[PDB]
Amino acid sequence: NFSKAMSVAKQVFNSLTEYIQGPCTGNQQSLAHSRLWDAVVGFLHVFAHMMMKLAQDSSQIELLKELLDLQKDMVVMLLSLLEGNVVNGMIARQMVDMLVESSSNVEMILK
Repeated sequence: NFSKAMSVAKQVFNSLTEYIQGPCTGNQQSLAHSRLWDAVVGFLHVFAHMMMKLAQDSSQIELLKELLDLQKDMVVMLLSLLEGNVVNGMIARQMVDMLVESSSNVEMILK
């Protein structure tokens, strides 16, 4: 079910991670001017509620472990967009808006 879907989702993030690693100015600017931010917000929203639900069931722990490493693949992609970051950078500022919009889900993630 979600096990095969999350496996594909990791590779989508890993490919996105690979494009910007070894800082490429063009690719970072292209991804900044893209619908990736809303795609992250939806994934963050899914990450928030599903972690709470999956933690209750002891037989569904294996799904949570696969879910957890998927979130690790996302944050690496976000940490790669900050390569070559400058003060008040466009890519940095656009990420701040994305965190603000999904601030409700992040609080549960930290919790």
